[PDB]
Amino acid sequence: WLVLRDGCMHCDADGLHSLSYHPALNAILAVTSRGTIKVIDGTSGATLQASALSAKPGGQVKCQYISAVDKVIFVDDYAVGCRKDLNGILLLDTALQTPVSKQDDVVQLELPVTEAQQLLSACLEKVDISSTEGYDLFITQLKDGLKNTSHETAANHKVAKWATVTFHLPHHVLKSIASAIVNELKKINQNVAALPVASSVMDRLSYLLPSARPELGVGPGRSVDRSLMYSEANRRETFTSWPHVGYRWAQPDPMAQAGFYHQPASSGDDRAMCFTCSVCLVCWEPTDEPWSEHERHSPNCPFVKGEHTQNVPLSVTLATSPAQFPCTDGTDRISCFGSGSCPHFLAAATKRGKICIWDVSKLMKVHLKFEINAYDPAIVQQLILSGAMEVSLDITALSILQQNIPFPCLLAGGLLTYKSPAPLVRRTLPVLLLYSIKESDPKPGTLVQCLRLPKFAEEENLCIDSITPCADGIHLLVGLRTCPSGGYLVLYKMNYATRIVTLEEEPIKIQHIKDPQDTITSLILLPPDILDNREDDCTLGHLVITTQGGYVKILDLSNFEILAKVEPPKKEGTEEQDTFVSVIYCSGTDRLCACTKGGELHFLQ
Repeated sequence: WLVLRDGCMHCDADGLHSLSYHPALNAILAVTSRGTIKVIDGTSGATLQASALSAKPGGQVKCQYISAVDKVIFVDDYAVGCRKDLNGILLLDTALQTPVSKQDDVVQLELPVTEAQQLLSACLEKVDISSTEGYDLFITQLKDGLKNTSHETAANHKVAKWATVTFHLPHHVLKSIASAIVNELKKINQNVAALPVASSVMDRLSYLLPSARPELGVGPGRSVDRSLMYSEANRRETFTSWPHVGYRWAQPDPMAQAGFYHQPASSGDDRAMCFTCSVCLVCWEPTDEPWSEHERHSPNCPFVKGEHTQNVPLSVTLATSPAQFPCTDGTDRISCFGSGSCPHFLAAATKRGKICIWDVSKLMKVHLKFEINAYDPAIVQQLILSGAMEVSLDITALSILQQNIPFPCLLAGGLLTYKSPAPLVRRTLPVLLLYSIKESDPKPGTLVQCLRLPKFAEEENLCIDSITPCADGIHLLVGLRTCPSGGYLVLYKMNYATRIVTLEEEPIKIQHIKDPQDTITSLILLPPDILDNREDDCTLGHLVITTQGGYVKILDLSNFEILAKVEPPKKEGTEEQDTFVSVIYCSGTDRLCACTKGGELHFLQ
């Protein structure tokens, strides 16, 4: 494993609080406190993107690279961005675009090259619609962007690919253009490739306004308007009591992906009815795969041939769910949160007071509205059983980690911020509070057994910046941070031997290093067959610590044994420390990233 020096180049010196990567379109998602994007080529130095797209600057662009399934969930200061488009592509330039409050807001459409060029074709090459309102302004914007790129087109077209036109046109022009295109494409019912584009634009126009959003027509014997169907969500929402789920290949998700709608009724239990020609079919069967059956009874469906005409797959169908604003003020601070490596559970901890979790498998619906009593005796009972005053609950983060009487409870801790004088002595103790996930058909949320942090861990009041389960999934790794050799750590075991889930009754070992000054700020855990050559030739992971002096220490977490030491390099031209600040595991590259505040890069072969 040779190591060589090649060179360095400034990449990012704007500061970093969280790290992420974008593996879909090979355009690195930059996490910045402002939202600006800067990309510089290293080998040739050619510019790939020259555009400062900022619809509403000042928002924290926080996205986390979930490498379990290689998906990134972008989160802004307002809502949660589940950008699941066709083939699961993501958006980079919309890092500062937020849901609108009025029609006066500035929106950055920033469509990719595909749909932007499709609009260009439908406006000049395919169809000529120059007589509509706002056509001149949009064409002028597109040609202005093209002319701006034309100077850099002599090198590459990626400038036009990413330095897109600032599509901040007023919503009235876009509304008029969308209405004209939809009318033209629906009066003759022509299924050209521009039909999905027109449908998507009209869907945005009719859904992004909560005031103009109609209701859902759910219920037998009730009619549904034909205008809202340009999204498949209406069809997918009717699969409430489908009784053929127990079929072999008629699983809920694949069958709903096909694009049918079923009214719950005793008649027509397995009756089939599609949309292409409204043919009355029968005999839904376990071996009757929905896509295969759709091709069998309707080969003219555009899904069969792959044409882009009224194509709304499951990802596009379920990626149009609306969002609601939790609070108008949000006076509660934002300190630390994360989603972990568990994409199945959506973890966007809104520490503003209200946290609602919607299951990905099921459809989004209104669930519950309530207010919390300020005199709950459960916490006081827990405190008293361990051994003037106003106690209130502030919901900060919900975390679900996994490998009745009592009710199933989970080690979900919250950041209690209450100050007491230190006759009383100020002490902080984590607590576990859970709501009623589902009735087990007593009082829901009864704690089974709580795991207490070690004495030294509570002594320094370390806060869990993030939670990351171990690779094997048996043991739990807890992240720690310190606000401005190992340190203070936690080590316990959970029992998974009995048929019913239980918990261990005795700690095994507690790691207490008498060196709190150099507490680990961040760390990663890797299987025993990645890092070391001996390990490669051969489950708790590998513990590598970083020192302020720049020395690199390689230790094996299995035995806490020091393996090798590497001296820090020397900065060129200046004596300032060339420290590595970025450390994150990217499944796209599988390398240990290292970006410096001074603007230098190094590669470890």
